[PDB]
Order: sequence, then C-alpha cells, then structure tokens
Amino acid sequence: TGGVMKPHRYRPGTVALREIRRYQKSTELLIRKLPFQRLVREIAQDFKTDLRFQSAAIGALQEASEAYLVGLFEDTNLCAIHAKRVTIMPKDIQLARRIRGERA
Amino acid sequence: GTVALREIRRYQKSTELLIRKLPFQRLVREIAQDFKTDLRFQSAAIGALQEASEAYLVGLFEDTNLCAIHAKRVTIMPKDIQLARRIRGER
Amino acid sequence: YPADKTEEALTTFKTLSQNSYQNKTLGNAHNGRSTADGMSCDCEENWDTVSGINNACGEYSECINRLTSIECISGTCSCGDDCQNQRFQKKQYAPIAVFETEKKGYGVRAQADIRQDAFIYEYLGEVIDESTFRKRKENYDNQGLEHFYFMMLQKGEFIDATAKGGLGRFCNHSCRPNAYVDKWEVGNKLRMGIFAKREIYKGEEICFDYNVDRYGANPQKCYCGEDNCIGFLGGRTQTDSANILPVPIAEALGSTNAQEQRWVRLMKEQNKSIKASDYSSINEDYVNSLEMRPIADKDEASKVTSALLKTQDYIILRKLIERVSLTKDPEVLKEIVRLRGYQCVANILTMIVLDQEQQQVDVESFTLSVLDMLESWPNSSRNRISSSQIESVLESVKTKLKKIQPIGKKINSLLNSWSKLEISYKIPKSQ
Amino acid sequence: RSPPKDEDDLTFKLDELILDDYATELERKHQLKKRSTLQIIKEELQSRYREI
Amino acid sequence: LRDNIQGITKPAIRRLARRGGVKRISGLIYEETRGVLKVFLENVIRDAVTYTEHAKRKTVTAMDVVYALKRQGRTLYGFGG
Ligand SMILES: Nc1ncnc2c1ncn2[C@@H]1O[C@H](CSCC[C@H](N)C(=O)O)[C@@H](O)[C@H]1O
Ligand SMILES: [Zn+2]
Ligand SMILES: [Zn+2]
Ligand SMILES: [Zn+2]
Repeated sequence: TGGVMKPHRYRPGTVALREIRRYQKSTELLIRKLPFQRLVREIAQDFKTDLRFQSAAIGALQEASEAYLVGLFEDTNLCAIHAKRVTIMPKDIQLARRIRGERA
Repeated sequence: GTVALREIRRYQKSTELLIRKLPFQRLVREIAQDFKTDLRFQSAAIGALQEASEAYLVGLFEDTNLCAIHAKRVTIMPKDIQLARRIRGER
Repeated sequence: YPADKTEEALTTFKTLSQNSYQNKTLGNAHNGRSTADGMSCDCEENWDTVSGINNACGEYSECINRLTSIECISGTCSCGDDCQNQRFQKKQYAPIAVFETEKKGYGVRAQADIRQDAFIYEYLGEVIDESTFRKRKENYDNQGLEHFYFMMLQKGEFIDATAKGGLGRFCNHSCRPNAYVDKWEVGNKLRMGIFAKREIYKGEEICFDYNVDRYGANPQKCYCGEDNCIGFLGGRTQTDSANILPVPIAEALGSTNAQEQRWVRLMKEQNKSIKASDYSSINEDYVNSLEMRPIADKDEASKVTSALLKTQDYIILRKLIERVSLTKDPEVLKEIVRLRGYQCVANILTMIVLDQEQQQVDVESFTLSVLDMLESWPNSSRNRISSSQIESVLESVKTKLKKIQPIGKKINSLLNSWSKLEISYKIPKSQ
Repeated sequence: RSPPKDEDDLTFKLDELILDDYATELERKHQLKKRSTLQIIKEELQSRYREI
Repeated sequence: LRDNIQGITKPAIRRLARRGGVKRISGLIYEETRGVLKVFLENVIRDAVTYTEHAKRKTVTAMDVVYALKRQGRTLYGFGG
C-alpha cells in the first residue's frame, strides 16, 4: 500500500486567469525573433530581393505587430462579451475589422 | 414588418435630408451660444453641419445594426450604441 | 453515535502545526523562481469598527488572488493585514472529530455544519523528494502497513503523512466524495488544502477522492459503501503495457501484470498498433492469444463472477468459459454456485444466442463450448437452478436454434438430468 | 455487526418462522419427533441460558 | 524561405490573445490571426519598401518603418522618430 494520491488538475480558467495577470504585468516580446524575422523577409521578398533588414527595423515591426494584435484581441473580446460568450470566434475578428474600417 | 422594409427601401433610395431644418438650427445655435455669445451663422455652415451629422448618424446606425445582428437579434439596443462607439474609438 | 477517538488518533503520530521541509529548495512556488513582483490584490481594506475584523478579500468579495488560488500576504498587499484570504496562514481549520468506523478504522466527522466551498483542513506532512519517497515506501511495505499516507504535492515532490502530519490523514476514500483536495499558492510556497464540494451537516463523515496512483502496487478493495463504487482503490496505472483489461476481468482470464506486459512488449515495440489504456473497447486478439489455466482459488472464482456480471464482450466470455472447462476443482464450482454462476451464464447465453451480434456457426460453437461444464458441474438440488431459472433460457435457445439438433439434444440431456434433482426445503415464514 | 434500532440482535426474526411445518417435514423425511426441540432451540437462541 | 507563416506558433498567438484579456480561444481562430497579421505586415512592409526604393538604398532602416507606420496613423515612439 505505497500508492500516491494525485493532486488532480486545475479548473479551466484558473491557470488562464493566472497567465492573464502574468502576461498583463510583464512586458517582454511574445513573438519569437527569428521566425518573425523570416516571415518579414518572406513578405519583403515578393517586391524586390537583395533587401537587407536592420535589427532596429525588425524590432519596430515586431512591436507594431504586437500592439496591433493586442488591440484587435481586446476589441474581439469585447465582441465576444457582447454576444453572451466567453470564447472568441473568427466571426468576431471579422466584425471587429469591419467596424474598425480595416476590412471593407 | 412589411412597412419596415418599405421604409428601408424608400429612405435608401431617397437623397433628401431626414433631420428637420429648424429644430437642428435652434440646436446648433443653443450649443454654440455657451462657447461664445452674439454668434452669427451662415446658412451654408448650418447645412454642412446637418449633412455631416446625418452621414455620421447613418454610419453609426449601420454599425449598430451589425452589432445587433451579431447577438442573434434584430432589434437594436443602447448597448449596441456604446459597443460601436467603444470599438470605433469615441469615448 | 460512535464514541470519539480524537485524542487516541492524535497519540498515534507527531502532530504538526505546519508542513515540514526536507530542505529549503523543495516546495517553492514556480519551481523556485522567486516572483519578486508578488501578485498584490487591489482590494481596499474593509475594517468593521465594531468587531475590529478586516473583512477585505472575503468569500463573496471580488478578490482576484482568491479566485486564482493565491493567498494575500500581510505587508505586501493593498488588502492590509488580517484579511479574509489568509486561511492557510491563520490555520482557521473547520471543527472536526475522529470516530472509529466499522471497517475503515479512524475517520473524520464534521463537528459543525460546513458551507459549500469552505476550507475544511490543510493536509499536513513532510515535504520529501522522490528518492526519500521510494525509501520510505519500501520501508513501509516491509513493515506491512495497509494504509496510504502519500500525496503528490507536484512533480517530483511528495508529502508523507505517516509519522508526522495532521488530522487530514484520517479522511477515508469515497467514490462519491463530499470534499476534494486542491492546490493553492501561499507566498513563495505551495500548499494542499481540502474544500467542501457541497453542504455538509454535523456528524457526517468528511471524505475525498484519493485518485491514487498504485505505481504497480496491487489493488485494494473499496468498502466505502457508495452505490457508485468501482470496488477497488485505484487510478491510471503506469504509462504503457500496465493493463489491457480491468484487473478483476484480467485476473479472471488468468492474465496478470506479466501477461499484460508481454503482449504489448511483443507487438507495440515492433511496429504494431495497440491503443491507449481504455476498457470501453475490448481487443479480441489479446483475449484469443491469452493462455488459460484451471482455477483452484475461490477469490479467482469471485473475480470470474464479477467479470461475467461486467464484461459484455463475446470473446472474453468465450475464453472465460473455456478456462472454466479446463477448471475441474469441485470447491471452486461450489463457490460459483454460491455466487450463482448459473445466473450470469443465463445472461451470457442470452446476449449471444438470443441477441445476434455474431454468426450462427460461431454461436453454435460457443453454445457447444458452454453446455459442457453445465453438464459437468456437481448439482444436488433444484434450489441452485431456482436462483437463476436458466432452464427457461435453455428452452428459449433450443427453440430458437431448433435446426441445430446437437444443441437441442444436449439441452434435452441437461434438463433431464436437472429435473431428477429435488428442491431444498425452505421453512415457511409467517405472513 | 450492525444491529437495527433498539434491537440487540437479529434473534427476533425467529418468531416469523413456522416451526410446525418444519417439524412435519422433519418427521416425514427423517422420522424424528423434534417439535419441542425447535421451541427449545428458539427460546435458547433468544436468550442463551436463562434462569429457569 | 518557404511558407514560414507557421512560425507564428500556437502558444505565441495564445499569449498575444491572453494579453488582451481573452479567457478562451477557439480552434479555428489561429489561421484568421495569421491572415490578419500577414495583411498588416504586407501593408507596412510595402510602404517601407517603396520608402527605401525612393531613397536609392538597398537596406530598409528603422526610420522608413517608423515613417510608414506613422503615415498609417500608427505612430511609434522610441525608435528615433
Ligand atoms: N473506503 C475505504 N474502504 C476501505 N479502506 C479504506 C477506505 N478509505 C480508506 N481506507 C483505508 O485507509 C487508508 C487511508 S489512511 C485513513 C486512516 C486509517 N484507516 C486509520 O484509521 O488509521 C487506505 O490506504 C485504506 O487502507
Ligand atoms: Zn484581495
Ligand atoms: Zn487579502
Ligand atoms: Zn468505493
């Protein structure tokens, strides 16, 4: 009789609310540097090649993309809350972009 | 319900202004009075204000209709008004 | 009610007011990563001037830290000192008593009515590493202790309640428990608390689900008395090759941990698919490939009867009936009669030869393989059959499969033999 | 191991037994006159070694 | 470089949504977030590229990026603006 009682798992939302507080308190970059840099180079390749990208330009692009995505997710959370849901769906993303004017 | 679609089709096909001129004129003068007294007004400025306010209200009502559509409803509510204003960036 | 055993239970171990640590590194929150920016709730301190009690961070307050299972620390949080979210630190346990149960030993009872979601008692013990846990487990197995006293605080860190701990070690397992264990963060440390899953009245026993990992240990029968009891204490076993079928059912087929190991080791490691641990779907190939040996133990006969009452699979029942055919010990057969094996065999017949999920030739082979031991078992009185009325099922199946004349003639011989038996006299009772 | 409310033991269920039919069946099968013996057994089971 | 749009991994976009106060995430949303991120990056990268091409240079500097972002009403502070 040497068995061990298990601590079970957390409820859905508890670790979510914890990590919400943790990411809203801290300020580090959430997108990995090298895959984002490769993605930026892939997008820039389509117009004209042999285009070198300074580290500061890549960092500014990353900061702008993170700010845009955070604002869009705040608006999409407001959309989901308005529809009596707690889970965001792509339809809220499309509606937020529509009302913001980014999507025609 | 039928006369609702009749009104939608009639007003979406029409181009004249729907806000009555004299109450809007008195509203503009009453609002402008508390910034500065003895203010005169050109008629064209009042017409420009009326046209801009009507366009803005039409756009707000369209976005509010979209918000009402999102919540599986057909009736617009004040919460749709502040949702559209909050997302559009007004305070 | 039962006599109180609180002091007697307390004398059996070294009472602790707080968790003890093997070393300062173990038990630290965030794997030892000191969150210097400790999570401070924005609650304003609500001091009731009459009682002088800081009502901030209460049960029905909106304290974020309370929701996220984090305790407020005095001098760091805006809630002030002595807030209502210092339950672990203030040690405000629910009032409980110890009473001797009929079969489970000492057990914990509520001395007062306890609200839903209320903190009952902090599980206490020594925080130990994995090697120390293994050494203590081996020592206790050598000592022959028949009681669990280990709980997993987190990965690689366990809590032992054997020699030192608190009253929580006396809580008994219930398959429909009224309380549950939860993990909370107090400062830079991790605690394990016990909370009320429902409303509990005074005098009622306080129980929680053990969800016990055996780590290869043998099953222990569960005597909780709950209607939803599974009959054994357990939980998801070792990561692979540990179980293909439920124990009682596996041991009914003569399979053990070695035979359940061998099949998976021979195929899964050699690029052939075996699904995860799930007993809802029976793998017929394993049951066919299993070896069969005669039964000579009555507990194995009880496990066979449980397997008959539980398993619906055609192939498992085929192999159990074949094992019974190999079995010829009269005492085990008398035990099966006491367990009313005929009652289970009636349903086993009905599911296969009245309900038709299989082919008539294979069902005929099954019926010929199941009539033989029915013909062979010792019988002395129709009182045995009367507990099952399996003769009715035999008549129904000989009538349905009337074209298969060997089955009909065997059932003729069987009912002729059974009809010669008298009925055991049962004393009439007043009405 | 779990006696009912205000009962020391399950010996009270003996009073529902029909001892006459049991004695009749004993006399038929085994040719034993045991009608008084069933009563003596019942009384002794209800209270072991009374003061007579 | 071939189809590295998958480099924006699922935990990363989960973190980005989590900073916005979102509690639950649908399984189909990730492709939509990747698409809108691609669209935004496409627009800003296009504007930065033509800014660089007008300057007779072969390397996009941070000034072009901040200029392009500020021209889209997304003014960025901290990079020499
Ligand atoms: N419902 C139950 N049925 C049978 N044994 C139980 C049980 N709940 C707990 N136990 C036993 O109690 C152990 C936990 S320790 C509980 C206190 C201990 N029985 C004592 O009185 O000292 C388990 O490992 C098991 O052996
Ligand atoms: Zn608080
Ligand atoms: Zn507090
Ligand atoms: Zn049980």
